[PDB]
Amino acid sequence: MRDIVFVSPQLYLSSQEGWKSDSAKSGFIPILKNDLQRFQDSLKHIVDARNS
Amino acid sequence: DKYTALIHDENFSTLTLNVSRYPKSLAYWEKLLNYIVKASAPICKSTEPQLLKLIRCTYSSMLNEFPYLENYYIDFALLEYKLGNVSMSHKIFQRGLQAFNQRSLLLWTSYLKFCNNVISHQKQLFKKYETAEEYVGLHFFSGEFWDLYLEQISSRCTSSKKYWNVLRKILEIPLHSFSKFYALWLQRIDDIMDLKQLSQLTSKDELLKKLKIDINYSGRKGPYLQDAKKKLKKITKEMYMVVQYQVLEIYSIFESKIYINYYTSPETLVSSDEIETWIKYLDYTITLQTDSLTHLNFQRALLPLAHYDLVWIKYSKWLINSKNDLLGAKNVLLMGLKFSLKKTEIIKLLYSVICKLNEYVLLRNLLEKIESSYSDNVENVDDFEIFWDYLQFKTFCQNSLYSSRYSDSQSNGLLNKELFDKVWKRLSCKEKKSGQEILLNNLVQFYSKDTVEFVEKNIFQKIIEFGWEYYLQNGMFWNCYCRLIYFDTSRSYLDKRQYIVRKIWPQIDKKFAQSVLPSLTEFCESYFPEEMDTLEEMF
Amino acid sequence: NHMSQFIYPVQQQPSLNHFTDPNNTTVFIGGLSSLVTEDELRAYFQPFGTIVYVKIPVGKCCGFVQYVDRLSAEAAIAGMQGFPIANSRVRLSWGRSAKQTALLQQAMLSNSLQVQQQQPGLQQPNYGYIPSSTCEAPNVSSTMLPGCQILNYSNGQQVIMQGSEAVVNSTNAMLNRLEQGSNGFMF
Amino acid sequence: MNDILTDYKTFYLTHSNIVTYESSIIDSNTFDPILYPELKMSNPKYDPVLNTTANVDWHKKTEWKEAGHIGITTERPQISNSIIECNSGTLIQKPISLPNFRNLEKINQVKINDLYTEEFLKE
Amino acid sequence: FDIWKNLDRIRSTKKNAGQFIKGSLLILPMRTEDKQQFDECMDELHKYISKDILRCYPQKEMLFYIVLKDFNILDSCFVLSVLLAFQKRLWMAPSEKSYFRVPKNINLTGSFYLPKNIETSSIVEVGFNVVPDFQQFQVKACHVSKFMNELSNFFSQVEFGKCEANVINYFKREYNRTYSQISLALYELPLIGDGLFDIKSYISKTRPIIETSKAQMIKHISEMKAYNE
Amino acid sequence: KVFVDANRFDIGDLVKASSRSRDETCESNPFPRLNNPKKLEPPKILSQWSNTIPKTSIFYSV
Repeated sequence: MRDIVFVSPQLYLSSQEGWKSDSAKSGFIPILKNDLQRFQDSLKHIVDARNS
Repeated sequence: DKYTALIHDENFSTLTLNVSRYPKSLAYWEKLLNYIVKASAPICKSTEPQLLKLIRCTYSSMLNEFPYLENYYIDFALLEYKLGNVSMSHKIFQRGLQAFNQRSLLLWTSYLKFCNNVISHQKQLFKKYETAEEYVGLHFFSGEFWDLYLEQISSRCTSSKKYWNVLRKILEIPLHSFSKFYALWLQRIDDIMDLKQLSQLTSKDELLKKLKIDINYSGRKGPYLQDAKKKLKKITKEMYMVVQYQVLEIYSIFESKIYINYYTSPETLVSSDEIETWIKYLDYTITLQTDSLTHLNFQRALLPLAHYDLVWIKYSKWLINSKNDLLGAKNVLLMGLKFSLKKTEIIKLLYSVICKLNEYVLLRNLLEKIESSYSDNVENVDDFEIFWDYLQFKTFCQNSLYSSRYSDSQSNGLLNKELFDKVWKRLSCKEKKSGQEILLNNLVQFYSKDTVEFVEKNIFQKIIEFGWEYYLQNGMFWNCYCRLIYFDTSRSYLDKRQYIVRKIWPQIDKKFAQSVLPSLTEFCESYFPEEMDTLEEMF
Repeated sequence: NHMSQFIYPVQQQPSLNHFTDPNNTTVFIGGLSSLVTEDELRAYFQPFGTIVYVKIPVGKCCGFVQYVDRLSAEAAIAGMQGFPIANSRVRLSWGRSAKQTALLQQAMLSNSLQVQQQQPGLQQPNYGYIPSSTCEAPNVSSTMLPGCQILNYSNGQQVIMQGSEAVVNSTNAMLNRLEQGSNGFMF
Repeated sequence: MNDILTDYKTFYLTHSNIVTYESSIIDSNTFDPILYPELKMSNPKYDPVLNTTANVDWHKKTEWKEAGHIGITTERPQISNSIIECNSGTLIQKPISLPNFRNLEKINQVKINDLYTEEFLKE
Repeated sequence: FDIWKNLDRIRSTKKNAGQFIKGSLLILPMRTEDKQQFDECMDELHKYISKDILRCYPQKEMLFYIVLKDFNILDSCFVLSVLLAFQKRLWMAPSEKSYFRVPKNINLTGSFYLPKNIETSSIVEVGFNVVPDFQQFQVKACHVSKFMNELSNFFSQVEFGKCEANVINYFKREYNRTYSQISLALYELPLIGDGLFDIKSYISKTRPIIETSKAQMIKHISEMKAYNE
Repeated sequence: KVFVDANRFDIGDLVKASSRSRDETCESNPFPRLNNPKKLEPPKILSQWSNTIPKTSIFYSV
């Protein structure tokens, strides 16, 4: 699509591959392309708990 | 255009980003959808494909988080209906019915209503109702389902032998509204006006045997048919005595109390009594031994408390011991592992079902999928039970996969570099990991020459040498260190009484001997009465 | 067109005895060995739920037990019917508490009225409590989510169960009981 | 009884291997040291009994009689040859046989062995 | 307990077991940790079944789909007894390594799938199945002699057909998806507390009512204490 | 969105020509049982055969 991207937090907080895909995949949530950084910033603390 | 004007709007960016931050909350999924429909308010074939494809992936991604939302499968078909592709409307009832495992009432009711209008083929449209009733026909509130099916026989079919055939079934089922179906039977029986029309009720033989009325009775029929009705109406009334007992039981005991029959969410909480009746209403339904009616009444009771595990356990327990189908019980927990939020009581049981079934390659793969969840640090978990259920089942495989490295064919159990390092890393936490001594008490269990010398040196000596404070003040530790030595089959009584009393007893500190003594006395008071004085003088 | 097709069914009450009270919890245990303490009897009926125990009368060969959930009681009746305690088959059924017994035994000699009083209601709906569940031993700031057991009953104080700390304290007392039980201290 | 079965499970999973296990399920009886203790946990008189005559003797047991209400051994009426298991697609072949009842007289007869009164209040 | 004597035994006493069933399709999913171990065994097993009747479809992300179609009853008795004995060998007798002679005191178990559209003891159909358009069955036979007899009495009764051309490609899209969901379910496990719930709004909504539901239990004990004493 | 039927998709445009709106979410009324809900109305019965009913209930209702 244009100006939209499909992301799922369950594959990202567990740090797995394919946590974003631009095609309409199943179980993913459509967020704006510009807001992928504002997506990643919010989950940083939980990724710090997963890391450490 | 209308699409791009919605992306550059502020409220879209905040409502989306909220959902990706807090997935399972639902009330943000609901606002993301309730807003995005109103922003495309004229939703006809007109509106642009970028706006429709986006409103299709909201729904289809939202039902992939909450598969038990009956209304949003209906509401997503009707949007695909109005937009005008009934191919894609069927496909998403099929995906809705399969979500509930074919046995939900609202879907099959609000599928068939729709399905009347678009099937336009006789034999196949009744095949939808035949397939429907074997799943959701005995549902206690199914009254309104049959009223559709009887509406579609009368309306459509010519013969009027199916209408009597179907209605003979509904008379034997304990529905909520059964009296609306006896009223329809009694409006027919009265309107029967010839003796040939009693053949459509029941066979020519069973009339003459069970009631003694004959259709070939040629004579003056008027009073004879007026007798036949009175004789035939009676055994309806005896059936109305049978069913009414079964209904008024189930209503007065169970169904009266259950105030909530729908899903809501993972944040909804059910009352305590409501759980209490669902647990009893399920045991009652097992007693009846009606398998269609049992599967349905678990599924019917599942969706209000689908998150607890309390019903996922029983529904697997029913299937495992009563119906004797263990492979089928494995599938329930796997389907239950997803919805429940405890996930621990299931996963303990679910390991055990796989073990009995002899599918070990699955379970070894499953243990890899739970260590990979924490990133190879199950050892470091806060909730002990996930670790301890992991560990004892992880142990059982590595006894089997690797051959033993000790004497007397003892499977080198908890003592292996792979597992013991996970345990030693667990012991090192000391104060925070919170499942210490229970892990420690199972290290005692070896009872042989080689393994006692191992666990002495590799844990019970190194715990003294590093000299952590927490473990030496807890008398449960010293008690376990004594019981490791005493039950060894290698030692005689002399050295076993020496090695403990001469070396182990003095290694404790005199300050710790306040709080250690109670648990350490209990070992002494039971196994060593002879040397109970030499304990007391030391402290 | 005066009368109607259908009415809601009206029905008579069954007079409220101890056997037909739907709130009742207390299980009567008849035909004991009378070679059995209360603390050994408590070890038969602990696992079925939480107990608010009432008594075992002296030398009568028949005591009685009382849970807090009704569901827990019916799991105990169907659990241990014709189950031998110290070589004597045990017959058990519904029966009243100690105070209501005295109100019966004053009436049975004087055959006056015998008017029962039902157990008090819990006043529904309590969202925390899951029925037929035990806090196995005694800071908690839980998530209060539906999967976990939020509230519970202590052996009479309403405690908040910690899901992690429950299984470690139940398995704590499990291994403690095997070493005391083997050497005759607990029974 | 829980205390052995919880502990023996942990002990069997720890010290035994699959080859030890696989030879111990002879399968005349459905008994398995992993799965049996979880099933036999709070149930004392649990018996793994597979039989076809358990289907034949049903409807005359105390579980069936004291079904929704425990203690009270009522005699529930029922239709002998119930049609409700069969599907409407398969009934249309031959006409349906009339309903044979049983136990139809005892709709109101509810019996209770008041075991509390006659053995405690009466001695 | 040797296969070729047991297969000749089922050739004689099965009453015409040579003919193949029209529109027949049997899918056995399995997973093996050792690829090099299995790959020789299937290669040994591809020696007799002729590549049209049986096919091995690997799904890589080990898991193999063993599809079996257009088969003779006597052919289907052969392949399952080879495969199910191989799957259990890795744990029991790893030193044996003789593909067709089954080691003694090994009870065969496993599960095979069939199309839902089939017209109908050791082999049993299941209740509550996962893959939508299919129906799986469970084997639990003790001996290898008895396993042939139940299987050759199963396929006499069942008679089925009209399966679509690429049904196998529908099974992979389902059977991968139903374990794609469980792997994602275990990854949710450590992060239930605020990884994805919004607990702060949730705590603000339940704390008022659990404070009352606590007060209805402490009120209840005293109200229960008055009853007993 | 399904039972109000002024505001479905299939029928919804037709009924507006000839309140309980579509905006409703699960924020309002979080816990249904808060003295709000009504018990389920009991199953109806035939007048003619109103005296086939068992006379007494099994348990004592309030």
